[PDB]
Amino acid sequence: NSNICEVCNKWGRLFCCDTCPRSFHEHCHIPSVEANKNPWSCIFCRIKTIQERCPESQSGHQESEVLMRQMLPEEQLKCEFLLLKVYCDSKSCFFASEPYYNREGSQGPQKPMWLNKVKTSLNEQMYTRVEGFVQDMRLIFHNHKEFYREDKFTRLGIQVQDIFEKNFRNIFAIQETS
Ligand SMILES: [Zn+2]
Ligand SMILES: [Zn+2]
Ligand SMILES: [Zn+2]
Repeated sequence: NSNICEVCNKWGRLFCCDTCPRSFHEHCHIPSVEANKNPWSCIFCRIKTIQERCPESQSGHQESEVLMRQMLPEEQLKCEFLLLKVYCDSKSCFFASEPYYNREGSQGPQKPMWLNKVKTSLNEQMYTRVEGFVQDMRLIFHNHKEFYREDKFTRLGIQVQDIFEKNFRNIFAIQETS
């Protein structure tokens, strides 16, 4: 197994996957690494199993259909994996914790949003459809772009949204287009 967390790339108290060489801090894995379970399989491995059981699940889909799906166990898992892919980028630090807004010439968003809030919402089963999770994720970056205006810091929102969107299209097998 790797000697660093797959998510934050640091050493520490690491839990090792039994079916792949990845390792995780307890609360870096999503869901948080389960208490007992020998053997244990990481979210990467669980996702790969879904695909292997239903190869046709990789055929292209329309985003509108994906958003309307109810959050049954496989969709819950796919949104947890997509959230975890965003935390894997170091630039997620800017979006992780609760923001505050006091900048001359800007007003804060009407509905603030942040990664740890989406993480608790998933853990508490607060989303009934994929659309609810996706809308809160996109809201994080939209709030950032609107608040930072012409400051070059706006680019951090475009960068982390690009990671989200590429991973959304991969995980939910969105039909490729020009
Ligand atoms: Zn970690
Ligand atoms: Zn694994
Ligand atoms: Zn199948």
